[PDB]
Amino acid sequence: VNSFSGYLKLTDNVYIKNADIVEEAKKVKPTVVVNAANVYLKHGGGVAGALNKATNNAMQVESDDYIATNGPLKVGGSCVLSGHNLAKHCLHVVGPNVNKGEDIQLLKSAYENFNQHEVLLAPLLSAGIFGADPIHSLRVCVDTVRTNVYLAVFDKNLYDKLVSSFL
Ligand SMILES: Fc1ccc2c(c1)[nH]c1ncnc(N3CCO[C@@H](c4nnn[nH]4)C3)c12
Repeated sequence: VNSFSGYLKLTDNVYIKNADIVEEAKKVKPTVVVNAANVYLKHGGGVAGALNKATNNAMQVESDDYIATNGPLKVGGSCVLSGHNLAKHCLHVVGPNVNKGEDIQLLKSAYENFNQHEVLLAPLLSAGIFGADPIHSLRVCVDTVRTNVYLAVFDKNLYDKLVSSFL
């Protein structure tokens, strides 16, 4: 038993809800919140900008120190950093950005990072300003992640289409 509330159960291990990940994170304090990161951990907009703003820019300060030491992530890769006031940990995961021409096949590799964590609150990778089809992203998530994933979908209209077209 865990503290996630109001989710619709899609499969044995995937759950979905219409929620603002920032507000869901502040209420659950999950062990892991996933950020839709870029390779530079520049958290300017989308989910990343919203998560970082919620931390009062502490996420960005920590991220800049990480990059200065380690260099950029790989597309499809991840790193674990602090969850600040939102979660124990933040798993920064880089899905391919279609608006940069990155291969969408890397979306499966991105979701594989979730399997290193027993339970996660997460957005749909490569959705939103990353330009991929959120329905494809949900399909890859379901077919790749084996651990327990609670997906937060900000847009109510999108969620309803996601739930309604799910196979
Ligand atoms: F201010 C915001 C902006 C975006 C989100 C937010 C608060 N909260 C969210 N909770 C879940 N999913 C989200 N998004 C929505 C747009 O499409 C995807 C994306 N994520 N990053 N770029 N695009 C996923 C958001």
